[PDB]
Amino acid sequence: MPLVYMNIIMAFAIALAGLLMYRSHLMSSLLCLEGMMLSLFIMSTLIILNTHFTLANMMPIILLVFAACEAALGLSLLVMVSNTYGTDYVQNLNLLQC
Amino acid sequence: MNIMLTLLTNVTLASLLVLIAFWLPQLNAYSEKTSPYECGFDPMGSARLPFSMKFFLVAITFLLFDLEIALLLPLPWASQTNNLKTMLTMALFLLILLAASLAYEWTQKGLEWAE
Amino acid sequence: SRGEYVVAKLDDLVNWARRSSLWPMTFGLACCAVEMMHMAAPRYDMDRFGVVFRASPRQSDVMIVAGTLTNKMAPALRKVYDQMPEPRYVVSMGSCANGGGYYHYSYSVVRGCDRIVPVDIYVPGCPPTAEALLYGILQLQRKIKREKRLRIWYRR
Amino acid sequence: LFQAEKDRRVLQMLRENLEEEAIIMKDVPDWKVGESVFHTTRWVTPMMGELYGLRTNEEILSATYGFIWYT
Amino acid sequence: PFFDVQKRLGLDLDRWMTIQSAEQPHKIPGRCHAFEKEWIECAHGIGGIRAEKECKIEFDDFVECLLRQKTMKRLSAIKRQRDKLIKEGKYTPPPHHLGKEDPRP
Amino acid sequence: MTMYIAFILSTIFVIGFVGFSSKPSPIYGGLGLIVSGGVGCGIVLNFGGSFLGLMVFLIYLGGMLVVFGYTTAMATEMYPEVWVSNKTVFGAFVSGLMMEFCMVYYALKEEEVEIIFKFNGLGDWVIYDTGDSGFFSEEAMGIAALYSYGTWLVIVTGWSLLIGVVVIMEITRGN
Amino acid sequence: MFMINILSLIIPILLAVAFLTLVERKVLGYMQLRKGPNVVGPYGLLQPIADALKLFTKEPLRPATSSISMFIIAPILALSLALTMWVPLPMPYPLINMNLGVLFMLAMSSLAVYSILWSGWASNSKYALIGALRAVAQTISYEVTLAIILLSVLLMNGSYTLSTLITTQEHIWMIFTSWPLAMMWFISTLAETNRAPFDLTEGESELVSGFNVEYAAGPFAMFFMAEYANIIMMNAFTAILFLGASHDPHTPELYTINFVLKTLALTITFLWIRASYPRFRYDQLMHLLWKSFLPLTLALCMWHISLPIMTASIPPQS
Amino acid sequence: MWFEILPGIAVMAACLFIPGMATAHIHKFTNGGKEKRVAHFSYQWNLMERDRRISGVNRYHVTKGLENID
Amino acid sequence: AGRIASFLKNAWAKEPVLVASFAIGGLAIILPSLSPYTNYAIRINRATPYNYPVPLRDDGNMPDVPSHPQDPQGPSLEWLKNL
Ligand SMILES: CCCCCCCCCCCCCCCCC[C@@H](O)O[C@H](CO[C@H](O)CCCCCCCCCCCCCCC)COP(=O)(O)OCC[N+](C)(C)C
Ligand SMILES: CCCCCCCCCCCCCCCCC[C@@H](O)O[C@H](CO[C@H](O)CCCCCCCCCCCCCCC)COP(=O)(O)OCC[N+](C)(C)C
Ligand SMILES: CCCCCCCCCCCCCCCCC[C@@H](O)O[C@H](CO[C@H](O)CCCCCCCCCCCCCCC)COP(=O)(O)OCC[N+](C)(C)C
Ligand SMILES: CCCCCCCC/C=C\CCCCCCCC(=O)O[C@H](COC(=O)CCCCCCC/C=C/CCCCCCCC)COP(=O)(O)OCCN
Ligand SMILES: C=C(C)[C@H]1Cc2c(ccc3c2O[C@@H]2COc4cc(OC)c(OC)cc4[C@@H]2C3=O)O1
Ligand code: SF4
Repeated sequence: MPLVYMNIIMAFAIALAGLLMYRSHLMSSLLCLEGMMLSLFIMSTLIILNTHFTLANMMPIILLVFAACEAALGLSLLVMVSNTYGTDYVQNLNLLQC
Repeated sequence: MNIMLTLLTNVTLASLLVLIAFWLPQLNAYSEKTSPYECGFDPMGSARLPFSMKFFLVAITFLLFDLEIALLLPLPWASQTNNLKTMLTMALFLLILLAASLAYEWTQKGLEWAE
Repeated sequence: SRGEYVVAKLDDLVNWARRSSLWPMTFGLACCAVEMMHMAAPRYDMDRFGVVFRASPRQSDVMIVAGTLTNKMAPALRKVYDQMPEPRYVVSMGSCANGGGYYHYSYSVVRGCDRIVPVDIYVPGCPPTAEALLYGILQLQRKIKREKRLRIWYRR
Repeated sequence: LFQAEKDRRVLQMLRENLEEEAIIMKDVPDWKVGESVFHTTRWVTPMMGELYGLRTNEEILSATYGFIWYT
Repeated sequence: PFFDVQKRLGLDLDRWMTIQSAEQPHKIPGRCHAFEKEWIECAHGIGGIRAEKECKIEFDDFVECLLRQKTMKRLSAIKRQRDKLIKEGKYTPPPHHLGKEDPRP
Repeated sequence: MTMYIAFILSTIFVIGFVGFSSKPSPIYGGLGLIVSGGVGCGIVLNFGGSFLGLMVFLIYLGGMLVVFGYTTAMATEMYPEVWVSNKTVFGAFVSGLMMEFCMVYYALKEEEVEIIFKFNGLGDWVIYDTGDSGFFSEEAMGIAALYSYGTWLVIVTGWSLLIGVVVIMEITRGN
Repeated sequence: MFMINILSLIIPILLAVAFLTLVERKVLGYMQLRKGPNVVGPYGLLQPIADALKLFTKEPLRPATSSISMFIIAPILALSLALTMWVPLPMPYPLINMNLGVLFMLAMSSLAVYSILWSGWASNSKYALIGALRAVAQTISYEVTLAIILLSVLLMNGSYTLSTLITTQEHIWMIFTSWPLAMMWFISTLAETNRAPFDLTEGESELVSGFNVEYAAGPFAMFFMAEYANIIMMNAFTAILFLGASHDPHTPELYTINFVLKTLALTITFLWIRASYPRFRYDQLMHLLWKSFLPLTLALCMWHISLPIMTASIPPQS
Repeated sequence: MWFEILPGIAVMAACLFIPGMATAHIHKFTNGGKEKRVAHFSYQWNLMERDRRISGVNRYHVTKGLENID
Repeated sequence: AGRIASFLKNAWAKEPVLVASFAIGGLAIILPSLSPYTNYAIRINRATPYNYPVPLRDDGNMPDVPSHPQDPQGPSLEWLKNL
């Protein structure tokens, strides 16, 4: 594997790590979700272009579409949470325990 | 390679203009002069306070509608296929569902800003 | 000397640009502001001299005090004067701004805006006509022509 | 005609690389010169690292990014 | 689990896009069309367990086409020896590997 | 190794990822993701995917505009944080930069195996095709085949987008 | 020699912007029964030079509560992007020849909004924030409709290459084929360039200075130059798109003159519109774009997809 | 004026003329005066590279006619 | 017959944009299925030779296959020039 593939995979790992390690703002985590989607898009596009798989050229576009549905979903939830607390802090989501 | 040179040239020109703007004239900066502007009176609160979005649902909807232009942008190349009957059915199907999405949001009062 | 000739020419060029492009702050207090409007109207057309109004103090070169300055208002006038980048000029227009005028003996009036800010041109009248204000503006242009910042710097 | 000349151009470059490999790796312990990496014996299209591997960076850059960068 | 309704109805919802050797637009071939075709043909119908052992030659060739790891290793071993031979100075690469070639059409 | 353009672009991609993965003020985080989107567009352009790179850049510009608008409303935080404004954010940023440089160095001059496989460098130009033919763009034909081959994909994508409109309208209803 | 071409594109554009300002003042003045600049130089021909020399010798101010990096980066980004949008335009030959030039302009125009957003946010003042949020709403209003209009129009071209548009309109202007699309495209360009009656971000009567209220001297001058270069660029794009000049390969200067005349006509129409109408309300702009332009645009997109197949009029390119 | 607006429009028109004419002249000057070749697809690029190879001087623009067939 | 007319009159009086868009969309949906030229377009898209026509090996019983491009056998594009 060339250095570009490892750079893309490292980008995905950094974003996943960013998602997993929460700070305070919910939106900061939605941004890491978007970054994971972007890294997947670039990785799959590079693999598809390199092997000249013509039909697969439509799959990153599809991959983009469901990226928006996931973002629009998340932002929707971020609205409701904010409407309850006046803040998007994940500390407030502690009504339910394990 | 030519486009990279063009981008570098444009950014360099803009940055040089900023540098001339900041290093040529005589600066006399003092506290009253650098204070925030609100029409002559000091601001009450911070400008970093939450500023409500009344079009928040249109903004979320714009995300989905923006992704549909990505699906419709390859249409010029799709008109060159032999299965024009299948292609035209799919193109119209995508635009009908796009219009139906707008019809649902419109009728259910989704395009009205919150008060 | 060659250096003196160079600074004199640069001085003239900068002075020329500043006088030619004078932007007053969109700011009016009382009766005098109406005559200010008549200076911007077709008959006089201050825009033809390169004189255009701009609301922001950050994009303004000239403040025209056109109206009475009361005590309640003086901090705001001083504040928007201080937020003008330099070089900046103040034209005092009308009796009220010049010295208090009809309300000189009031408990709530500042007796002349030059107590609050430094003034370059005093335009008399109550109100001064649009032509008199235009005369004051062209006098301010003539005064800007006489400045020699570069020559002074070189001599230092 | 273009295919006929392209075949000869690719083959000539591969042969030149083979002739230079015979010289460079004369005294490498057990290097088999011109050995394939595939089990199969059928023709495999070269990778452009096989064609321009022993050449200058100018022609390598032009062969990789020449068409993409031409505007 | 997997309910094979596509096989039952002969519908082909997504099988057109599974492999790169399956009917591309304008007959554009994948980079490894021959290798994947050979590997698929060799392993057809013998089951997963048998295919893994008996079609390992075809699959190894296909993977070599996909990622070209052995090719890069061979090229690196070639250029390292060339660099060593030039650094101490007894190679002198030919003029057609330096830019002094007479190109052919 | 030639011009190191692709490697530089991928490094800037990783640096932008580190920037928004630090979890500073979202306005800043949005900027880092925009930088990453532009640089990933450049990477994809350097491989023949003009349409895909431009589309992803456009999509992420729109999404980040919506995110900026949402940040000014629901993630404002009167003293917003830049990478040097807090020890945690700066520590995460420096950790990301150091880890990327360590991985690059370990994979560059020597050939280490990190998780999956190894790398020697050689530049990404080595793995290209040499294919010489065409009055069309292969990427464009592949994307355009969505309307003739990908009928099922169009059906599921369109249904999902319509349902997404319905779903966002249901979630924010409240009551 | 390509650098010479870059400079020969950049410097004349900046000169045209400087004189566009003089032209706007003179046209608005004569439309308002006055004269406009006619003292500083003959017919005011030296007024833009005085304005530029005045703005680059005045004190630039950095606000105390502002974020400096974004505050300084935003005008640079605005001006550099405004200059970059010109490189794929064929007049009749482009500086950069792109397969997807239309997509390139779409993406860079989308990136240009962040100059206003970051400027308004980094000023850290209330009026600048209100202007930036108005920019958010404005982009949300116009973007989808503008993209779909472009696609519908380019279904007659066969590609996204801008030079092909010259070949497409060899016999007839494309405005005779898609004038309902041309009207909406023109209004969307007015919205996209933040021009009256759609100039919400500056909001002069309403928000004093809007997004750049805290900008002074050179940085403010850069914002102004970017906006006017965008006016010219968008009108040139519209002229190439809908009023296609005939190109003689042996005498390209005829095409250049024709194209420049059409671009000037469209820019003067922009200035004409600014002197005639009141300002929109920004929610009213959103409702205009989403409840009127969007349904008509969707319907016309379906019509322009079906029509070439209906009449066997599909353009050549792959 | 109203015809006093025209001088500014003429200056702007003269400024807007320059980019297109300059690009055309530079294309002619660097391309041998026979127009700049357009390569939207790899076949056109292949033709250009073949031209450069057979030109004997590494310039795609130099054209070899029927005086190379003995 | 009488309800739809009143509805159309009211819609044209209050929302002409929606009436125009619905009419244009309906025409765009319907008309392609009733056109004789829709076949021709397909034929045109089939006549464009993007890739090389690889020759067949003459087995000796292939009458309709041409031996030379100018031979009368094979597909004809005469319908296209007269169109
Ligand atoms: C159109 C776009 C392209 C333009 C092309 C030209 C590019 C122009 C460059 C842009 C900068 C314009 C600035 C012009 C004024 C000079 C400002 C500064 O550079 O000079 C002084 C630099 O001097 C400093 O004091 C440091 C001097 C020495 C210390 C480090 C310099 C080491 C260099 C060694 C010099 C010794 C002789 C060298 C001979 C080659 C700083 O003084 P300062 O007051 O702050 O700034 C305000 C300037 N005022 C006064 C005019 C208003
Ligand atoms: C058995 C199930 C029936 C009841 C349950 C319904 C649930 C399924 C939803 C809809 C089923 C349709 C999917 C069928 C697969 C489509 C592919 C196949 O049918 O052929 C296509 C036929 O497509 C035609 O356009 C007709 C089918 C399109 C139907 C219109 C969309 C309506 C779907 C509505 C339900 C989906 C969810 C709700 C959305 C409103 C194209 O074939 P063709 O192009 O010749 O040749 C391709 C091979 N080439 C490329 C090598 C040449
Ligand atoms: C490559 C170039 C880089 C720098 C570019 C900068 C722009 C070039 C310089 C342009 C200068 C043009 C402005 C000068 C015009 C003067 C107009 C003249 O009429 O002014 C007269 C007086 O002229 C001025 O005193 C001198 C002006 C010029 C001074 C020398 C300029 C030298 C320019 C050198 C450029 C150096 C650039 C340095 C940076 C590289 C008096 O008129 P005024 O009284 O108002 O009229 C009142 C109205 N009335 C008449 C109707 C009543
Ligand atoms: C067959 C193809 C169909 C698809 C093609 C059309 C493409 C896209 C067109 C539709 C896009 C989405 C439309 C969204 C529908 C809006 C619904 C709605 O909300 O309507 C009300 C209004 O009520 C209406 O719907 C308007 C009239 C009803 C619909 C319009 C006419 C329906 C069809 C008319 C044309 C039919 C064909 C023409 C016949 C010609 C005569 C022989 C909105 O008004 P308000 O916002 O509440 O106003 C408040 C301020 N006063
Ligand atoms: C901008 C142009 C072309 C004219 C209009 C104008 C000025 C200068 C100043 C002002 C102004 O209008 C605004 C709004 O209406 C009044 C009415 C006033 O009283 C009638 C009044 O007195 C202070 C002030 C104002 C504003 C004001 O300051 O020049
Ligand atoms: S000086 Fe006279 S006209 Fe002017 S504000 Fe005072 S009272 Fe009114």
